[PDB]
Amino acid sequence: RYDKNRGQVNNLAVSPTNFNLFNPVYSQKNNFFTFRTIDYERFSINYFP
Amino acid sequence: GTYFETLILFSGNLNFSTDYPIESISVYENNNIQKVYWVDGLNQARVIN
Repeated sequence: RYDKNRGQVNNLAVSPTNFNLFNPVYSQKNNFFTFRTIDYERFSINYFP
Repeated sequence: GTYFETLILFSGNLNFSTDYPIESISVYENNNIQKVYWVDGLNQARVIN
């Protein structure tokens, strides 16, 4: 939450326009480096003559 | 060394005629994908691994 109307006694003019503005970017996961399981018996080639 | 190790890859009714002999191209992609494309002048083009 990037608005400065936090923890103030006044709280008179607050509204959805002023009170709880939100920046979603901070709720980011470890998406860049992601992995997954590999099947041993599956045949995926690795030879390129 | 002294004999041809023969295998019978198929035995059925692939419509084949003596008036339409076979012409083939065969590629080697890897140890397991070794294809042989062949065509009659009469029937559909076919593939065999």
